[PDB]
Amino acid sequence: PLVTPHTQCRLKLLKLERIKDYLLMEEEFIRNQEQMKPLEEKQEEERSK
Amino acid sequence: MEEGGRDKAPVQPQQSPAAAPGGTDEKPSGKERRDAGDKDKEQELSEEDKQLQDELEMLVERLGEKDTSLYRPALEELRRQIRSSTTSMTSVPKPLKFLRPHYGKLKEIYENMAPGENKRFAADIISVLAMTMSGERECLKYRLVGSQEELASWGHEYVRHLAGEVAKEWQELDDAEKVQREPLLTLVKEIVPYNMAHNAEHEACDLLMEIEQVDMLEKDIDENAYAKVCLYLTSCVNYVPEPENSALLRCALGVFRKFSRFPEALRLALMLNDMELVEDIFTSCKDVVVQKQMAFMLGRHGVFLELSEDVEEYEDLTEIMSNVQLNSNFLALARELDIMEPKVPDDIYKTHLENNRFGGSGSQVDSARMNLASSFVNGFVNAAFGQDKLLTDDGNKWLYKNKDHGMLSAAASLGMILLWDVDGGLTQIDKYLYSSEDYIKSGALLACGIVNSGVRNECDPALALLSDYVLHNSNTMRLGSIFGLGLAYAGSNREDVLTLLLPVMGDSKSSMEVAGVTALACGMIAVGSCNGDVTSTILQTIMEKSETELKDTYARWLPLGLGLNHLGKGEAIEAILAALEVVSEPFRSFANTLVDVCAYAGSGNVLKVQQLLHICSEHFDSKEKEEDKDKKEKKDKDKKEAPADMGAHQGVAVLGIALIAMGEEIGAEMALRTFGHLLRYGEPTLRRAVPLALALISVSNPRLNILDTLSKFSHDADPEVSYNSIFAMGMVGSGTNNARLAAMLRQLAQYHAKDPNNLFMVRLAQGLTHLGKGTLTLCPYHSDRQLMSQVAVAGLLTVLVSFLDVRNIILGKSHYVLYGLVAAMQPRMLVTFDEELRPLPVSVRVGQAVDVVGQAGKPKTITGFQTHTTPVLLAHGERAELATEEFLP
Amino acid sequence: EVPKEKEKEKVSTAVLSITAKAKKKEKEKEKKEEEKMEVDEAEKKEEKEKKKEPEPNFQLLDNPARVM
Repeated sequence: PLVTPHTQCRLKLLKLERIKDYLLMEEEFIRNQEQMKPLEEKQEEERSK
Repeated sequence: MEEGGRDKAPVQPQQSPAAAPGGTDEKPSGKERRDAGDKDKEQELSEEDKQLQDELEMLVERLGEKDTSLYRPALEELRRQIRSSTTSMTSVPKPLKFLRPHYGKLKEIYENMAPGENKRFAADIISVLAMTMSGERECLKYRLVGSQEELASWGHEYVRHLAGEVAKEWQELDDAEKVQREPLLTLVKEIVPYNMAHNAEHEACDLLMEIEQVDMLEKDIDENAYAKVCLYLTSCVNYVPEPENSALLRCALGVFRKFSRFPEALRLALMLNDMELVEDIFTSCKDVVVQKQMAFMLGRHGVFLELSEDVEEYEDLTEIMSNVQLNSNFLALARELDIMEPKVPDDIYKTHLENNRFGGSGSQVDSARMNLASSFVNGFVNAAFGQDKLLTDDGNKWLYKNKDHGMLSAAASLGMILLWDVDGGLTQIDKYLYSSEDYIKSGALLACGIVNSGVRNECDPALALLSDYVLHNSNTMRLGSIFGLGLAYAGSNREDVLTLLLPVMGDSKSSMEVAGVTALACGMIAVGSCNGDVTSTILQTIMEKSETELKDTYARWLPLGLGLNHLGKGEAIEAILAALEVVSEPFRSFANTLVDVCAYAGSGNVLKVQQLLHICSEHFDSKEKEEDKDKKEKKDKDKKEAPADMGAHQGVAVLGIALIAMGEEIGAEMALRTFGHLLRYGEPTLRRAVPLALALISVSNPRLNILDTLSKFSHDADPEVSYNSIFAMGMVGSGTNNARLAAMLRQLAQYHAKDPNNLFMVRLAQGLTHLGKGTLTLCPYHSDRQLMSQVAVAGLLTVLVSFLDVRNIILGKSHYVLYGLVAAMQPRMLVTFDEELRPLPVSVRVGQAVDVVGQAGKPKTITGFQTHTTPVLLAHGERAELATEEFLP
Repeated sequence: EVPKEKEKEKVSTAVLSITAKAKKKEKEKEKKEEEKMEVDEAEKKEEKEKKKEPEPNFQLLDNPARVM
């Protein structure tokens, strides 16, 4: 909640692009999180039956 | 819909420019005079910015666009006056003649020939005529020219002075908030050659105003809060001479060009330190310029003020060095015994009184490792003159009872009892020194470095602890002697005792923990030069760590002093230096992420933060490089604590979801030390998010991982109501959460929040945002703990006395010569004002009202009234000078 | 008879931001470091095209010769 220039200034152009940077990286990190999982055991036979 | 009947302008300027090809040839007068009658009238129907709808500007081009395509090029015999009538009349509607690919063709009408002095018909109009159109030129057209071809044609040559007079025109017409539009213009034009734009805009600002400097002045540093590496390199040194040349506010030099010390050049701020020694004006601004130069952002300045004026103008140096340090001791002596302080509270241990009736009876806890935490009822509360004769008898018995590492620990607590002391601090140690034991003297003489820490005067540069070190043939005499003196001289960058303690590294006496803290001792000293330290560390690193694949005593201590010797520069040469120096196996390439990001303390360099994720993200990694992904996450913790809360909300959003949610060894072992590194203020967002993963202990792991996250959950200073969490978790933490392992720890967490009533500033932010370190002194501890087995033996050197850079506490004292004033200060929740109406009310929390030594708190820019002017630096800093003037009736 | 050894190996970093001009000035840094100290590497074309066109449709065959 810090958009405090409150006018058409380059700061609010700079501030919101920073927010774009962190959320895209949060997207791509969890995109890599469901990608690079070579672990399969399913449930080691216990919960699967 | 009342159209028709009064459509004069959609008819006669529909016909006369349509008759302009009918009257260019064979009508030399009608080509010129109807053009001039078109030009001034279309100019007149735009100058009032109270009719945006112009009866020509979007009425004529419906045929006039195809007309101008056949009038301007196809004439081919353009005179010297008819180009000044065509281009002055037809370059006006072209942002609205053309659609969004206007960006390549703001020139096919205009830059045929720019007619004369285009602001002559664009002076009183703000941006409707051409000033928005001028920004459209500098956005796309100049950037494609000035991408690689800055030194170029008319698109640069006249465009320089064209942007010069336009940037004068923003502070000419109305002098509104379009002042800040000039950095919007100066930075979009030639982004990397900003200084080549700014050098003309520096001298233009020097002759612009002396009242309309300050909001543009803070506009620069708000844009300098985060940028690219080169933009933060450029606009910060453009920021320097504006209170030096235009105005002479000039007391914002020392700390706010410590902004510009490490990025541009270390000698450049030393030339600004020379610019301090030029403007020696009176004394009052000079006093508080040099108040910060000792123990607010750096020391090591005691060699440049012993020149030819050693009477009072250069005899402030030792006054800065240790006397106002001792006047700060007179704060904790006089003022803080007055507010709320007798010599021993000693009763946070006694606050565990009601537990003995909670569930029947008590007196069941007899664990011997609790007696380690029993030293901190005496230890932490006695900082800032908690001097104790015979109140150390709980120490005196337990020193002579058992627990050799606690014999070192209780002896090391005496340096915390007498902190910031030079007067009689060694005399307190000497009676508790001569016991002729290894552990007693190695803790006490390490604590002697803690006593004279921050003094850096003549106490013992090689007197006491160098003689303690050459006693070595054995245990912690070999270890505990080099640590305290490098702790005391951490603020200095002296070369001599660094070369005295470099044969500690060159001895190759293979005591591993001694060589590890040797890197930590030399790391606290220097941050810049002496590449031979980097040579000396990697020699024994290649000798020892290559012939092993084992514990992090190698890894947590030896590359860390490398990162401390190269902290805080985003040049990315230090990564080329260090990583190509230790090209090696991956367990030695654990050190790849250390010196990479230790040079990356704080900025916006998001391209590093993605390579801080994308290389070693998860991989599931069956127990091979799990330390490296923890240490890669360790370097995510910094570059987050300085972007002044812009990325702190994003840091707690990512690291709450991504790791502790969908992680493994990265999240559920180590990723809580962010919150033990991001802030120490405390707020119930993260203070309640940690017991979401702590009340759920998740005991299946070696739970002291999660109980390490218990420990520095209480790494938030400024004492609070957080006792509700710790005491209630201590109640479930006595029986369950085994007292064999963490009964020291929970009470270490309990007793650290109320360290002392005051002196909680350990959070690397001075004035408004500058670092002033604490980094070289803190970051060894969070590098020390992220495992185990240092809760018993080795980390007891660290866990007591790791971080010792606490720089006083509040901004109450007045110092007006005799030090008698107290004034009227008015404390509030901090500023939000960025650009609003004129006198921007600085803060919002008017309720609190004190006079004198009142607290700092989390967001407090405390102001004052009653016409005392407070004309010192107008940016605070806890040793204000406060002159007196009242010429307003 | 290859098993088609394949690799996931990467997800392309699609952060389109201030990155674009930051990599461009890094390529300017290589124009001082590469072409001024040592880069003299070269390769040759059309060796692999040369052996194809003089080919044998004149294949010689012993007694029990297969033919489609």
